[PDB]
Amino acid sequence: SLHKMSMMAHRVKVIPYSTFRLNLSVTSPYNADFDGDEMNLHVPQSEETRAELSQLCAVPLQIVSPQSNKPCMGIVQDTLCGIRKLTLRDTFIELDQVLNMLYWVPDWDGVIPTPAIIKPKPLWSGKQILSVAIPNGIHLQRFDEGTTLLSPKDNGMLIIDGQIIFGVVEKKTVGSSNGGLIHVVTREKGPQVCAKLFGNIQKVVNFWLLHNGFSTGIGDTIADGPTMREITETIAEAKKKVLDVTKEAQANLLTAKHGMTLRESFEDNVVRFLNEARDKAGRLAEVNLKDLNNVKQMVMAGSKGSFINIAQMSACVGQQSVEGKRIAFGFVDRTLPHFSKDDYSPESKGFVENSYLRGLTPQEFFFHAMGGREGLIDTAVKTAETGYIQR
Amino acid sequence: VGVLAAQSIGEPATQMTLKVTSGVPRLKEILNVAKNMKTPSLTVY
Amino acid sequence: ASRHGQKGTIGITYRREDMPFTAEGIVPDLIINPHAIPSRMTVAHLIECLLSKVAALSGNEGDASPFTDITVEGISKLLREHGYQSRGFEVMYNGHTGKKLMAQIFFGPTYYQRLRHMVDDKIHARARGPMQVLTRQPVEGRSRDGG
Amino acid sequence: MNAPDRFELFLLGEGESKLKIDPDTKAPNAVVITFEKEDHTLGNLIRAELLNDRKVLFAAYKVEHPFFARFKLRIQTTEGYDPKDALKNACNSIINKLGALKTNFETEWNLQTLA
Amino acid sequence: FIVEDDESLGHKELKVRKGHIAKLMATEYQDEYTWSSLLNEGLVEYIDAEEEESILIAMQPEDLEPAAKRIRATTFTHCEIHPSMILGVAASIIPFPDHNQSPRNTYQSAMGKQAMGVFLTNYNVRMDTMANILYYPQKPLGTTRAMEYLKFRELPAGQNAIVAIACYSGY
Amino acid sequence: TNASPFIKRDRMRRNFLRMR
Amino acid sequence: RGNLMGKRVDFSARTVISGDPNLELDQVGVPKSIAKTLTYPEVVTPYNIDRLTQLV
Amino acid sequence: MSNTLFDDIFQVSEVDPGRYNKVCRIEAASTTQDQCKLTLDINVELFPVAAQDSLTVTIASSLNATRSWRPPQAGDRSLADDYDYVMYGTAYKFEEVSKDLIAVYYSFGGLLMRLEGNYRNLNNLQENAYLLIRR
Amino acid sequence: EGPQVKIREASKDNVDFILSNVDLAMANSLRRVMIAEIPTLAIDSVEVETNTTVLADEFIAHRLGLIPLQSMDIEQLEYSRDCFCEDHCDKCSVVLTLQAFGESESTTNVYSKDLVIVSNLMGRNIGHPIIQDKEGNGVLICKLRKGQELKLTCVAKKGIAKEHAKWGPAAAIEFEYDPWNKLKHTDYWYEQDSAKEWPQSKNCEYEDPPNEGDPFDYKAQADTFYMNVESVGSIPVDQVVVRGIDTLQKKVASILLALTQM
Amino acid sequence: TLSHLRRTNTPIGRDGKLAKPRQLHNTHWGLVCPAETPEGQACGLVKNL
Amino acid sequence: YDRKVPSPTGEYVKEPEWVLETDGVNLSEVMTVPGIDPTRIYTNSFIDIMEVLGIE
Amino acid sequence: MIVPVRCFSCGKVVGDKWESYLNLLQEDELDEGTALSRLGLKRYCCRRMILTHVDLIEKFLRYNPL
RNA sequence: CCCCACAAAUCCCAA
Ligand SMILES: [Zn+2]
Ligand SMILES: [Zn+2]
Repeated sequence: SLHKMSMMAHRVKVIPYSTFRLNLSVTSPYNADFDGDEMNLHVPQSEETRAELSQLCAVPLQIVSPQSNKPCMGIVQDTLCGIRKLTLRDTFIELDQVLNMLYWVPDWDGVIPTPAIIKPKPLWSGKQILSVAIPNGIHLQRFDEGTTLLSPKDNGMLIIDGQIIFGVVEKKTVGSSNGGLIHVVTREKGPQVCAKLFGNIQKVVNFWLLHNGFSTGIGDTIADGPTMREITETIAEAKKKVLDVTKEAQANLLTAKHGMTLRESFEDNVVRFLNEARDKAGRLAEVNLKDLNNVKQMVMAGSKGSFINIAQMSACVGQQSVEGKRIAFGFVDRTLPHFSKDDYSPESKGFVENSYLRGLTPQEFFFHAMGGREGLIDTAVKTAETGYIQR
Repeated sequence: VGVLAAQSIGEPATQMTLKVTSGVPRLKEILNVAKNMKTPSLTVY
Repeated sequence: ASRHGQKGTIGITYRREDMPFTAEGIVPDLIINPHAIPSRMTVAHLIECLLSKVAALSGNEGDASPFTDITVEGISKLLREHGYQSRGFEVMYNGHTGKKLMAQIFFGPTYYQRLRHMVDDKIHARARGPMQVLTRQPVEGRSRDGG
Repeated sequence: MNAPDRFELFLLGEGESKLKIDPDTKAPNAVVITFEKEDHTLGNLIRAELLNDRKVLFAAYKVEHPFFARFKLRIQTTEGYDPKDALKNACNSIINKLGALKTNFETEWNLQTLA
Repeated sequence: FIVEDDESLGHKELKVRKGHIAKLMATEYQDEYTWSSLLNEGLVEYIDAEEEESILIAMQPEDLEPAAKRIRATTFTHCEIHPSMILGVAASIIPFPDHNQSPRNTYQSAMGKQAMGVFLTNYNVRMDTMANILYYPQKPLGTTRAMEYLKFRELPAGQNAIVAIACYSGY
Repeated sequence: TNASPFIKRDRMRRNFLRMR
Repeated sequence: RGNLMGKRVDFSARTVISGDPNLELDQVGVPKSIAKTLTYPEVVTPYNIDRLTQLV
Repeated sequence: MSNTLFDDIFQVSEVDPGRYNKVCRIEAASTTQDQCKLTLDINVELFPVAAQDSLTVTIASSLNATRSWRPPQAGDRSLADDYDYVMYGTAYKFEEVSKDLIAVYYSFGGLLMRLEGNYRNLNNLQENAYLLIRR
Repeated sequence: EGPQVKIREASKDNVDFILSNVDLAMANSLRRVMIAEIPTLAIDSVEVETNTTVLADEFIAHRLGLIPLQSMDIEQLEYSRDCFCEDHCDKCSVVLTLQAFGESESTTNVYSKDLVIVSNLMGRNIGHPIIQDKEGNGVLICKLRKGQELKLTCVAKKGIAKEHAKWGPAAAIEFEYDPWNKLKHTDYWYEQDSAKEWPQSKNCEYEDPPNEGDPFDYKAQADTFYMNVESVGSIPVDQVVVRGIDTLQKKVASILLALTQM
Repeated sequence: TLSHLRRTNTPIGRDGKLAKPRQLHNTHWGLVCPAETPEGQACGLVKNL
Repeated sequence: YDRKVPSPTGEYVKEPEWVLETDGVNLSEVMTVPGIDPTRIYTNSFIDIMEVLGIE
Repeated sequence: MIVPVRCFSCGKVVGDKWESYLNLLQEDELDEGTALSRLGLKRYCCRRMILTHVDLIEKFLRYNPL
């Protein structure tokens, strides 16, 4: 237990197939995945305990984290990706599906909204039906850097009377955020309707995903030919610049920046150049990346992924680090017995050039191992230390 | 209140990475003085 | 767990009649979350899956060989000439309705191994059991029916 | 283990029929039907073929949880027309269609008798 | 491998040739060269951890010996017999350890020891406190050349399955 | 462009046996 | 520390957990074995007499 | 009970895909009116639209807290339906530009359209309306 | 008349045919009924009188519970649970016995044909273990050498596939419709080209090409389904298809009569 | 079992330091496996030939 | 560095300035050297501020 | 151990063919590919097993118990 | 009953 959360009350619906069972939404506050976790239970005995446990430690009145004044709750990976998929202008849906998913919402008004379109067939926007799960009397405006009230890029979000008007649902809008929808509904209506909202959204989005389906694979990572060739030449020109700086240094004329030592300036410059190479290559790989890609959808949709992840998988990794100072000369005058002595070329001193897609080279593999070991040990010590401080 | 504040300040104790000293050692130093400096720098305007 | 640290547990079990099924009628043995791929950033797992598929097709057993010249492109070419989608994506059907799945799914064989932690060994509950002699508190240990 | 068991798959319930009736109070002539010891294999077919009819207004079915082989089905239609009559006519249509399919199949296969 | 700088054939060459390896294969398939028999006539030499500070190593037997897939001096003295041999026992099982993040390889190396399968063959006779034996072990379709020497293929760990990467909406 | 995706032990055994 | 501010307790259990999107927040899935073992006291009232009698 | 609020003929300038495979933004200028400007989102996959084309628009408040939408009623539906693009939605903002030119913003599920022109400063609406487009 | 059917080809084990004038729900329900609840017979309970082999006992029991059995006349008898009897009378059970002796000096195999019927067969073709190969040897059970003995008594009872895979007669099914994606139910992921990056279905040649730019026929409806059914061998395939249709219609009739009763 | 024979161990302390041999070293090349290590309170201490 | 400064027209604008960063700590003197702001000085080591400026 | 029966994924009976599969690779010196193809395993689910099976009873039985 | 081993569990991230 770390903070006020991880301690919540719960109602019980008893289930076969011996194990525990809980909602995906509450995953984050407990900080518990399903990789084989173990979880405790306590049963009150008297009446006073039950009452005060119901009135203080129940989840519905625990939505907003007092420690950071933003809701610690929030929908999560699967439904998040799915709702991003559904909330796109370019989607539609037919009677057969909408009837079922309307019946899926428990408190559905029993009234079907009119189709947004009629010409050959009644259809509905994902926004249209999703508005049903939203309780009435809610309003929200975002206007994030686009949103000309006729948003071409469709960024931002606007809701009127619990009905979507425009925008694409996003973790930045529906996830744990300062101006999040869950925050608004909790503060506005009542700190239990939000629970029903969670249930409805999760249920309907899961149902739609079931019949839609979504996946990924290797072909997601592989990039265009000429683009990765451009990546290669960018790496090459970065190497050329590094070599030029090294040549200038070796002739004893240099900037000799104020304060720090000549070697320090050299290291700073080379590190800067390598990082420039890495992030420029990642930017190029991303801007290449097709918009029908799954992993790109996933990363821009929120829950899982990063610019760094796709960059490392596709184009380049960047030099491994050991407390900032790049890998030092273990042996005399070299970092590895496969190199000539006294070399400062990025490959010689441990710059990972290749990308995961092609696969590393023995040396680069070793350097990656070094970095991983560093991270492992540092965390394995800080855990006990910071636990002592916390206590 | 006090327990709530302690827990709030103790939550980010884990999610941290580890040149000007910072991080967990700096937190320990400032919270645990320990009249040592390790970075005696001061700004002048 | 896989051979790449991608550990996990079973959530529920379906049967064939409603498990998603492919054109050839193959049905998967188990399905994992696609979201587990990028964050952990384990790529070699997917190469293993693809190579295993092509090896099973050809019957010739595959190769890993950490530092060699084998690349994805040859795998894709060989798999394609065997008569499947080059990157391993596959048309997929929904068992409940039989309707086409809107997307496609990467899908092939992969090696797993069973771990040591069966739930039955780790379930444990107690209500008014034995007390400890020295301190009158509940005793320790699941085996000794502790608290 | 003392849980509801595997016999809920098809072994019918004890002391109760294969179905129960309950009228919704939210829409006129709306009736929800609870089915148990089955799943999609019947509900999908029933809902689709019922929706084929145009005299009916709204039909939908869902399964509450994969653990329990039970599912619910909701129907309402235009005034006067009783939903139960609609569904029984739907079952009649189904049985006739499948019977025609069967008979056609045996006719074909006997025709396709090798040599 | 020991590499003679001199070469009548030209530039530089590691001393061993094709005849020796042919004799090795012949010896093996007989079911009389041993590794020792390779040692005596000066073809491979042991190197302690101290010497490397006075030796230059060639990763590949062809990396620079003479004059898209991936990215690829003239004074070598020894060439690595094979790079994939820098691993240990458990990591050898990991297919393509190059193509994934290192901490993930460490996670797998630690975890694999917690897998069932077979541990001997006499177990029907050999009493013990704890024992796990699964029904139908399968040698994984993917594999590296190493674990053949680990007898792993003889005594597999798990069995492969037909996985699918999808979010089938529930669990 | 196979680049040796597969290896066989018994086939190599028999091939070198007939080679001997 | 091992006895006064922290001690063993009773009426507790621990197992492995799994997700479910068909169960809302405030609920939690519990295996019936625990329900057999874990218990809770009630006091007989003119209100719960029938239910408690049936339960016994 | 059902009357047109505004009718006109428009000429489309050009079509924009907007990296969407099925929907495309559209815009047109009025023929009879020299100031009424139009923009709109159209499902091109459902209905072909070409540049330099004449379009006809209709407001059609209703059709001659509404209850559940009736199934298409394969019997008689004698409605204002002698068009093709019949569809429904809601207005959400009004804007007065140039002190004379009123602007109305209509939302369609996720689709949008913006209308201009200043003579019906009162005829146009309220929140919801229909839309009728022929050929 | 309605849902016409056209046969493609057939063999001892598999059948291919076309299905027309059907809705998707009906076809999927057919698939599920063949794959799920076609009644058959399998070994269920085993009596290990004496084991000596290196192989475990319950291991052998599980292996036995998987050999298919002749089940043409399965409808004749009734379920054990629905039978008024106790302990598996002949009207709802069949008894099998196995006798394996480690006599020779080489390893001796045990094949499905070794076990023999014991109880009354009452004149219905039931319980014969299928021998697919030309060599008359069923699937191998276990092996013995010179010192091992197996005395096994098995009881086979009704069962159905959906509760456990033992009673699964189908074990193989296929499903196709719109090979040309003219319904556009799904698109195709593709890095460079949709066409080249995908192969062509063997069912393509039957339906026409998509007419190369015809406007999207929104009101078109799915039909013309492609079926492949292959049975394990416990029972002829046309039999499994007709039995599936019969059990589905029996289910529908049951729900209708329950409605009437209510 | 094989991964338990070729095993090593050194005494350093109970809790542990964070700048001493836990982290891998260049000299370790080709002698000790750079990935086959336990994690937690012993990471970088036990190592494998 | 730059500092957000009240604009003479009544707004804010990021404006450059020059600052001095050191590698040692002392206050009883640097407060006195001419040409230096005697107010906006600041040090990481708060204890010295307490010893000089005061507990507040 | 004994080759599995009734392939996991599909369900087609496997094991009856196993001994046939062995001699196909002994006196016919074919490859496993053509061996299975003639053996008649279109789907690879029925085929993965035959590829990856590891006999152990061969090692077990050649003890001399009693 | 203690002492020692031996394993899980905290497997990030934000845009
Ligand atoms: Zn009986
Ligand atoms: Zn199979």
